[PDB]
Amino acid sequence: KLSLQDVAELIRARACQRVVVMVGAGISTPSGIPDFRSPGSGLYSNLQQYDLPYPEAIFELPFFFHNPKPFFTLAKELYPGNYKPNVTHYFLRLLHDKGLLLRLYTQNIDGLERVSGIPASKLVEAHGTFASATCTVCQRPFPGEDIRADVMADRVPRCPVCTGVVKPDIVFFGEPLPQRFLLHVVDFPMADLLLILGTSLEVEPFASLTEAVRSSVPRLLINRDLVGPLAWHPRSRDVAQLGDVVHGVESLVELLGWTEEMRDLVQRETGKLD
Amino acid sequence: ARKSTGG
Ligand SMILES: [Zn+2]
Repeated sequence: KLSLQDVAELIRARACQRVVVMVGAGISTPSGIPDFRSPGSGLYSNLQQYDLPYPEAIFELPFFFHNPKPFFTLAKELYPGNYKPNVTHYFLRLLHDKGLLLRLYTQNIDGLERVSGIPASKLVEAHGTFASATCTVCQRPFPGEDIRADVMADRVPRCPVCTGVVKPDIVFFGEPLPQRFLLHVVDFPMADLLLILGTSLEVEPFASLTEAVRSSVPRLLINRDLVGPLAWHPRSRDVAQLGDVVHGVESLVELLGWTEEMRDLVQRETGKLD
Repeated sequence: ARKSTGG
C-alpha cells in the first residue's frame, strides 16, 4: 500500500520517470476560470438570460443548434490569455522541465497548459480547442481567429458561404475526439506513473484512460474526492491525496524537494505574463 | 471514440 511520500521517492530515485498526467476543470478553477458545472453568479445570470436549462446543454448539439448564445457567452469568457495559470499548471511545467513528462492529457479548453509553457508536443487537448472552428451547416473549417471579433462583440459568428452558425472545435457530447487523442495508444502502455489532478472522471472516453496504464503503474489521484474508475475499480498501487487540489500539489512538491524551484518558476513565469 | 457521459 503506497503513500504520497512513496510516490515522491519513486520519482526522486527515477524509478518513475515517464509520467502521464490527466487533468480536468479542478486545476483551472484556482485561476478564476468559471467551472461550467458550478457557475459563478455573474456567468450564471448571463447564461440564464438565454434560458440555459442546465450546464451540460452548453456542450450539447441539439441545444446549440436551437440556441447558441449560451455557448458563445461562455466562449467570450475563455478568450486566450484572459487568465493566468496557477500552481498546478506550473507544477506540471516543472515536471516537463525536469524531463519527467511523457504526456499531459487535458479536458480543459482554457489553454492554460500552453500558457504555462508546457509544449504542444507534450499536450493532448482531448476535448478540442478554440484554435479552429467549423460551420455547423456546411462543415467548412476556419481558423479560430476568423470568429474572434464576433465572439468578443456578442455576435453569433456566421459562415461566409452559407450563413450557418460557425462553432469552435470544442468537442461536444456525441462528437468525435480529435485524432491526437490516439496518442494514448502508445503513451499509456509506456507510462510508469499516472497522475490524475482535478477531474471528476465522469466524461468518457477520457475517464477510461485511467485503466490504460499497466497494473504495475501507480495511479496518484490529487482531487477533492475518490472518483470514477479509481473509485469503482481500485488497484493495489493506487494513491489518493484527497483534498483541495492546490494543497495536494503543494504537499507533493514539498515531498519531492521542489519547493524553491517552484517558487523560482512561478516568479519567472509571473514576470512573463505581467 | 465519441464523447459521452453518465454510463
Ligand atoms: Zn457554412
